[PDB]
Amino acid sequence: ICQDVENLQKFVKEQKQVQEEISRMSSKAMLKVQEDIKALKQLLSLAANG
Amino acid sequence: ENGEKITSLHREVEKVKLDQKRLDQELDFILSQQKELEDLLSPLEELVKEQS
Repeated sequence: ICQDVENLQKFVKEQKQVQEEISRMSSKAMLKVQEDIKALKQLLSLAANG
Repeated sequence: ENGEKITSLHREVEKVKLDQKRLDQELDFILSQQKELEDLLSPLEELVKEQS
């Protein structure tokens, strides 16, 4: 049994690491995009009006 | 949501390039009307120093 808790907390925690891992990983790259396509669309309107 | 815009961006972009091409080669040709209609206003410099 107390082999036991040595492992389970270990597999659980191993998992929290991945949770951290995702947490480390987070977006600005994404936020960037809408701004750009919103911007490119506008230049296209230029060229078109030109 | 952004991808879609991207789409009608692609769209309407290559129809802008259908545009310009066209207007491009157009300008050649309005341009060529200007080299011909010119050589030959004269060679209309014969026909008019002859009359002279």
